[PDB]
Amino acid sequence: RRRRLKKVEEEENAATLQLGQEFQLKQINHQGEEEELIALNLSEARLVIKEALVERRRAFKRSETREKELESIDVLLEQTTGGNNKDLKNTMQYLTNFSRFRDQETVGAVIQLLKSTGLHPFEVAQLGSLACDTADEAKTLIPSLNNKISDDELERILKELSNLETL
Amino acid sequence: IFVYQNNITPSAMKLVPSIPPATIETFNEAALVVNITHHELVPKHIRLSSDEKRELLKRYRLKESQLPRIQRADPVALYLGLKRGEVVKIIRKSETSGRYASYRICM
Amino acid sequence: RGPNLNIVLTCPECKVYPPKIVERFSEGDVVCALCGLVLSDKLVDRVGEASNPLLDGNNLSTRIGKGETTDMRFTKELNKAQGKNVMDKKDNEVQAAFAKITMLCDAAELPKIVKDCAKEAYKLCHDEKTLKGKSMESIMAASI
Amino acid sequence: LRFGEMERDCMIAHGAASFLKERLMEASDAFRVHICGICGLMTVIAKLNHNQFECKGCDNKIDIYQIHIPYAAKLLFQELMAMNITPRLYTDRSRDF
Amino acid sequence: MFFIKDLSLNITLHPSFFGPRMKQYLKTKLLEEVEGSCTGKFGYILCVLDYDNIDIQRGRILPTDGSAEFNVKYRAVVFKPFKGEVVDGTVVSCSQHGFEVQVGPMKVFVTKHLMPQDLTFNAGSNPPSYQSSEDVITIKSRIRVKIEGCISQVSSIHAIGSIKEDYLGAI
Amino acid sequence: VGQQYSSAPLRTVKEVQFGLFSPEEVRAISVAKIRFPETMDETQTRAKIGGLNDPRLGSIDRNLKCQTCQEGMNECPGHFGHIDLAKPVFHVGFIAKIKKVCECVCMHCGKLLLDEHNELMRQALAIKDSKKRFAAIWTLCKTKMVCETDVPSEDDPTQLVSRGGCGNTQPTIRKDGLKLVGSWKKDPELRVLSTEEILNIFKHISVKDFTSLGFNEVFSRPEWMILTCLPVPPPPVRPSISFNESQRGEDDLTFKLADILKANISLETLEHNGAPHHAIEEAESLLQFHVATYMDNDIAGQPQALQKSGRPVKSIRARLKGKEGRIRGNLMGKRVDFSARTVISGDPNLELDQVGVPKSIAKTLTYPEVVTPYNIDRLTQLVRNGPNEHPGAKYVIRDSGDRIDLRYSKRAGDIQLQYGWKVERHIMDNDPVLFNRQPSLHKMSMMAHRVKVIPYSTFRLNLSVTSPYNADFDGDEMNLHVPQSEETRAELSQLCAVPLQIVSPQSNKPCMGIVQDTLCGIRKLTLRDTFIELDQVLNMLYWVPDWDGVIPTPAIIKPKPLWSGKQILSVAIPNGIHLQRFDEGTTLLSPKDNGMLIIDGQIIFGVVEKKTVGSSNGGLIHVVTREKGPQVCAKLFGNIQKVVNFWLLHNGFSTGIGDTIA
Amino acid sequence: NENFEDFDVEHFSDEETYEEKPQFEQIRRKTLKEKAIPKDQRATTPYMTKYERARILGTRALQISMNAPVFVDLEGETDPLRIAMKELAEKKIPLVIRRYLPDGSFEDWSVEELIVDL
Amino acid sequence: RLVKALEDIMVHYDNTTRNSLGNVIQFIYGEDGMDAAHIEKQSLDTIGGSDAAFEK
Amino acid sequence: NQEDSMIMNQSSIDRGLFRSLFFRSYMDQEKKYGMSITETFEKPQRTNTLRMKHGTYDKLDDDGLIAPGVRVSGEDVIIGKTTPISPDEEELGQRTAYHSKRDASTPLRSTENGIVDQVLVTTNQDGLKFVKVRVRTTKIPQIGDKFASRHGQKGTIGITYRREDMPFTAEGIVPDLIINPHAIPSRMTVAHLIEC
Amino acid sequence: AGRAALYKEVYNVIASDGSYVNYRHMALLVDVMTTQGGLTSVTRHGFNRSNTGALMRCSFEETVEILFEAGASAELDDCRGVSENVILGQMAPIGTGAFDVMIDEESLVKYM
Amino acid sequence: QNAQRDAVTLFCCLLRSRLATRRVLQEYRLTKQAFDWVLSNIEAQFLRSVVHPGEMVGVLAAQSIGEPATQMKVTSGVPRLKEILNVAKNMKTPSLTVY
Ligand SMILES: [Mg+2]
Ligand SMILES: [Zn+2]
Ligand SMILES: [Zn+2]
Ligand SMILES: [Zn+2]
Ligand SMILES: [Zn+2]
Repeated sequence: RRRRLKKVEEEENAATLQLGQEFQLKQINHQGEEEELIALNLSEARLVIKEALVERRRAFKRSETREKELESIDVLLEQTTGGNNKDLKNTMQYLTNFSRFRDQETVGAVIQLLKSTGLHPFEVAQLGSLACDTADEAKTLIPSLNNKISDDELERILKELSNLETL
Repeated sequence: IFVYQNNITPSAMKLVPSIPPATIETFNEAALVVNITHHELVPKHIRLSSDEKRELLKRYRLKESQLPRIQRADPVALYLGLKRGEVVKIIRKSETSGRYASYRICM
Repeated sequence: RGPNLNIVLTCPECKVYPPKIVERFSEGDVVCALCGLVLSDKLVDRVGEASNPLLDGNNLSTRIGKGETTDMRFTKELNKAQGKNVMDKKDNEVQAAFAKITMLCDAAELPKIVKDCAKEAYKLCHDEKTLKGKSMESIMAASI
Repeated sequence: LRFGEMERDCMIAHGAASFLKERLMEASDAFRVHICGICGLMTVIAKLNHNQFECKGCDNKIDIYQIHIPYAAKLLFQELMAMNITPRLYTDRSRDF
Repeated sequence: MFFIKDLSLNITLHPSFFGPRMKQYLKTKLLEEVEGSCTGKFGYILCVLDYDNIDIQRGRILPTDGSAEFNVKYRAVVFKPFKGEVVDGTVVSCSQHGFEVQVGPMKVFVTKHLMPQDLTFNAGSNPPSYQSSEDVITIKSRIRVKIEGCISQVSSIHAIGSIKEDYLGAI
Repeated sequence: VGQQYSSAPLRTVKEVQFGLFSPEEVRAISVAKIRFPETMDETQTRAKIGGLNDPRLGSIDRNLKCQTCQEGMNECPGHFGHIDLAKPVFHVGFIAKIKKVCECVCMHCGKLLLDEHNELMRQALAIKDSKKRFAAIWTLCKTKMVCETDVPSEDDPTQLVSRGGCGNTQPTIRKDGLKLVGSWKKDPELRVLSTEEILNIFKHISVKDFTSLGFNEVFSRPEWMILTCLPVPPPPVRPSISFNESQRGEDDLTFKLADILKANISLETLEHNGAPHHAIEEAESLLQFHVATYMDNDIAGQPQALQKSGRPVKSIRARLKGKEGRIRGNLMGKRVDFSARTVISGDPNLELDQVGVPKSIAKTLTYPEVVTPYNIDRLTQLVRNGPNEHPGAKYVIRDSGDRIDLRYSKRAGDIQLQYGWKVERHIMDNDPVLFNRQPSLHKMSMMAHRVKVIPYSTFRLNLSVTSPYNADFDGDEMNLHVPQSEETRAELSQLCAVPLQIVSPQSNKPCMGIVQDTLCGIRKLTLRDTFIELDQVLNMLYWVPDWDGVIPTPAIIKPKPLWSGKQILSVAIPNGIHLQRFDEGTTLLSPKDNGMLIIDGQIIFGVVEKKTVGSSNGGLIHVVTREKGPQVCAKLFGNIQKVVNFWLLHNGFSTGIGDTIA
Repeated sequence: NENFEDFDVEHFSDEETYEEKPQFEQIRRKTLKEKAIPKDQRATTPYMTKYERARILGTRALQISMNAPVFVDLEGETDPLRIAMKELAEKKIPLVIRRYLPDGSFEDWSVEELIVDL
Repeated sequence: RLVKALEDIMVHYDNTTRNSLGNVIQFIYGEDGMDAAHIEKQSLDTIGGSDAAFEK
Repeated sequence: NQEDSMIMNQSSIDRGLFRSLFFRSYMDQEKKYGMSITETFEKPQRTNTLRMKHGTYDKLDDDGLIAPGVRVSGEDVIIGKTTPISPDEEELGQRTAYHSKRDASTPLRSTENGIVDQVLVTTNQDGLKFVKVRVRTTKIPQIGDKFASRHGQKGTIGITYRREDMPFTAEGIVPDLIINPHAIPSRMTVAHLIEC
Repeated sequence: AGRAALYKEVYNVIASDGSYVNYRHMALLVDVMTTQGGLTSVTRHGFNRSNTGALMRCSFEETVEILFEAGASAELDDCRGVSENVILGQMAPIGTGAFDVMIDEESLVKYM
Repeated sequence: QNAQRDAVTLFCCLLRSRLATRRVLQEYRLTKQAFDWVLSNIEAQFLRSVVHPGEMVGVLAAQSIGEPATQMKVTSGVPRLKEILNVAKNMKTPSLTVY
């Protein structure tokens, strides 16, 4: 098998694509086959959480303006979640305080312009997460973008993204 | 099979291992006067095929090392000319079952 | 000052300080005498050698002797190696002084309390600035 | 009372296994000790009030298990560690049966 | 940041919940100690996907307790921080040691050694905060922090952040 | 109080991997460094920092916490230390093994003398297991006295190929006490081989070289045998005993570690401040001797370490080997709780599977029965009864693990029992307990009985089971063990019970039987001469508990209503049991009245003796336990012993001097 | 101490005598799904063994002891062991047994289908 | 000594008599798959008697 | 009386058959460890003594030694000894400046009882005070006590019968002790019969 | 034939004084003595040399030497023996512990 | 299946010897329900007589052999058992039986 012991390895670094011994590009499903690592930006994860919550609402039932959506997700969280639910409420408040994309159409647009870059899920998730407008700012924010992607390509990706947001 | 009279010199002994698959077996006349299989204590031995050995290892869900062993110097092993890695099936008389079947791999 | 490293046997239900604590040695528990709640179970009530660190201090040394199968030259070499040790020279000389005091009191057939008191007096009265010039016999007689 | 060798062997002969376990764990010394996942040693610093485990030599705080062993076995393992012999305890198999 | 992962949990179901509808009890007990729970292996597990079918194996009766040890395999969204990752956030508390910025489920501490020297602390103003010659850092204010390092325990993850890098701070 | 909760997963040990320690791992896992041989501080009241009893390594006092893990006595496992030795030393239990490696690899360049260019090396590499392969390599390379830098080619011995190696001649290495010396070949120069040279040679050994020697490249390298960083066991390994709660006598390991620190300090001072090579060799020999006697005092040809009192130092090997070691004296056989031991006396009015437990032993021994809705009232009454009067209870364990002693608790009022709490009640009747007689040579002497509480000071048990126990009441003692859980009590009652073990797997005959005078009386009950009158027949029928209630019709109707003994004994035998046996000269008519015939649960003819109810195959016991079951055979044991004991009570039996004279 | 001539053998003390005489695969691999043998080629005995019976009564008695929902109609029985025996007698116990083979593979068996003959 | 030598041997669920390593000692327990507790001494009527007795 | 047991007449036991006195002596000394590290015979009290045993201390005197004739019971102290320790500590919770002494008493055995017969104060070769306390009790023959013949016919008491249950001759002589017949011929002990 | 002669000799010793033992125990003993192709003695240098784990080899005799020879060779103990689980206190794979029990769901919902 | 028939052939021989046609119809004289009950009982007893797996037959065998050694020309008994278990190149009374 494997002679497991604390060998020599580099420390965990997000700039050198060393996300740990488990956070690899190829992950193993419960079915046993390999898949690409599923990494999300802020807006995409906010959606995935929101349809997760309404899917739990649909499962339990069978057996726009920021403030009204906030009170809707608050009543959804208070009726759906049980004890120790302050953390999910606080992180979903973080997501809706820093979300840039509202509907699933713009999220799909972001993922289809970002899937053609041929990059790791880490950098496309960060580029969907960071509200960047300068190529040098994107270079100094994500160190892995150095010697990986062109500056004008970053410029058109960021300007298309900056076109994409509403509210 | 080479059957000598008194002894074998070491200088001829060291060349007994020869080109495979040809094998050289040496037996003494005095050590082969009486057939040991005709004794009552020695039971019936049957050398098995590779398919039979694989079926034995699969049906009893064993490994090569999980079988009982017989050394490659036993007089019955030299009587059957056994080599390493083959399993002999042994049929013996049982006082609680009449007949009993065991298996031994030559090591 | 420093770490506390202290465990107090306080009952968490009575909240009375100091609590009445009963050590049930036969049943091996520590219980509160008010409510009967146990506090510490599996209590510990031979294998080493006795050494009181007041008669000779915190000296921890063992000698080398003949075993079942023993070469004499190895024993002589180990004894000579133990002889040329410079850290315990003060310990070696105070042990020699204790041996001379107990031999000299033992040839006087005095009780063991005399020897113990003389040894502790010699230990607590050693390495003193005011007592350095007197001969060792006077020190031993005064301690005795 | 001396639940000695031969008593244990007769308990083996009866096939009573949980009786043997509770004569060897609950009736004498059921010691809970934490071990590392990387190294098999029980040298794990466990602040259970702070709920923090830290294993020196592996620098991991996330791969610590807890096991129940007799204190005699724990003392045997620790004195073996003093003997420059390492009885590494792993919670998972490594080779097929 | 946010990931979608496949995790496995060993749940010790008590024999008291061995009813005919024990699957619902097992699911509720699973979501009681998963939502908002922090794990150093996988980060802060926030929410669980795929509720209609969760792979629940055959539960193991413990050899001395009688409780059933189930190996429940689920899919969940997690927030595992990494050192070298830049995140936005809002400051929730401040002190002369520095400020706590909330990113997702995590309180990242930016210490007084990790901002440029223009920022100075003051407690006379309400609230006690940090001010500089160009910007101020108060409670419930947007900021951007770079994670210099994170420490992961068995049940707690704490990260250290900085704003000394250029093009950081308030947006 | 139990043990506090932990968030670590609870797993079982599935594999145990042995090996050796690297010095780096010892220096990494250690929490402190030992610098002083002393243990106490200068005030003789606190643990010395950096000494042998540093609080970071652990604690051995109930009021003291550990400095590292911040926990008490029951939780702290103790933490190890490290000593950085000035010079490397050999491990005493590996020296000959090191000598074997000294006959395997080169002493100059640290390489194997013979590589794969030899047929004998290639066939030695074909050996699968480590021990036989290493033994073959050592026995075949011990005659090689040269490094063999240039060898003939394997395919043909016509050209010479230069393999690895320096070509220097290998000196003959022999052991002298605790050191190794080497004599070079005279074309002899004998010199002492230093330990650091052996360490450098072992470091020069490549991975494949000790892989062929069988050493694992991850867990046990040969270079880790050379001790240069000594581990320090925690104070729980080496506790300080108290003689009258005022003395601070330390363990023998503390003495040996203090001597090791003294030798290391002396060696360091001699190295730093300069010394002749005689002094350096003597100091390193003293350090090696101290390490060896710390690891093993019993060395052949070597003096042992002695204590102040004149006894030898109880080393690690002495504490591990022998009878009273850790393995044979604390792991295979250990003292247990919830047990009792006392002398024994027979009680023929008990059942076969029943043992008579004294009332004080019943009050002392405890069994935790949890509170259920099915036994709320019984457990509440047992709690309210208190630990003074049997039946009663001694402890109440709440669901958080806290335990209330019921004495020193009556003044605070009664405790309402909730579901899930435990009550450590006294052992009542029909409580299965395992019962033991040492030596316990076979499994028929570890047997599960049922408690019957009796008001005297002896274990009382049925007379039939004295044959598997190998017990007679001439002062013999037996032991009792109480199960502590429902699973354990249930498997003890369903596996080790008395009726389940009537037939012995030793010789497929019943190990139990009607023996001793109950065997004698059953001969005098079922003779031809014996007839029993009405006033005795009625009591002999009433003594059977499973008597069917109908009076058997007398074998003598008139002139006087008399029952025969065979007819009365046949009531104890259940129906449907048929046995046939013939002795010599035995027919369907029986003048000697030997043999035995049992038809439809009735004795037809034949006296009952050792051949019928004794511990023999083909008897009544074996037939009943193989045709009807174990419980019916145990009830048969009870019924026959009751009937025969009552009849011999009202009939009498003796022996005398006149019985032995012709 | 004591001085008795009543000879009491020291037990587990054979080391005296020890010191007297010291001188003289193919079908299953890794953790795949071939370990779980399906029901149609189970090669084990369909009769529940006495050890299996003992642990089933022990485990059911412990569950009933820790307040498990009892699947049978009691006649006032209070002891957990007798209730477990009643549950197994009329086959209302919902536990299964993994008969382990030496190679690591296993066969599952419901105690409802296991024939209880002893 | 005998108990320590025969310590780890047990009949597995395939009715083979194996030790801790899984090594086969007997391919079926007692060469018949039979517990010792259910053994009785029985007479074989065919092996005894004469040929005429067998025919009768 | 099976397996070498003996049936004993309970009335004979009540009249003193094999009833016996049991004397156990306890020795207790002092010794001087130095200047002030010593130990002393005095009655300990709850106010200023550490690690008190749970047994009753009222049986002692002013000098800490129990008067002879006083009944003692299970694990009750008969010799009271105390020794000074370091004051102002922090252990077990119940530690204060009052607890300047700790208990060094020697209690009675947890099962043994009886009557104190003789308490003896003297000095050894060292001149230090030491005491010897003799506890005297009765050992009534009950079930389990091993009785022997003069021919190796040992055995415990099986049971005790009173006179009205235990058999009797025509002269009214109820035996003192009933032994099993089967113990005689297996051992071939004829001298028991001839001695009788 | 060596195993047969061994069984006959042990039977002669057992039934020399008339004591009788069932066949299967004798067969198990002689099969263990002849399971390695040679007459493996029941001594310290007999059955204790087979690689069955360090803890059962050190439980009988020479604990320290066996632990040395295991630590040098880095022997991996499979922990399937009796004495390994006895030392570790976990349930041995014997008797009631020779299997594992799970809880069912199809029958559990089938009952009610 | 071959090993199973090999295991049960002696008991099948006993069953054929006892439950022959002549002995049943002449000596045993059963009826049809009686014979069916006999077949069912023999099958049930043989099924309950199989060794229960998980039984530690090794230590049981060791106890069953070590116990009769306690109870006790050529040497026999304890010294001969010592010479058997500790196999030795020499023995007390080496003997040969020539037919
Ligand atoms: Mg006796
Ligand atoms: Zn309290
Ligand atoms: Zn580790
Ligand atoms: Zn600690
Ligand atoms: Zn060389």
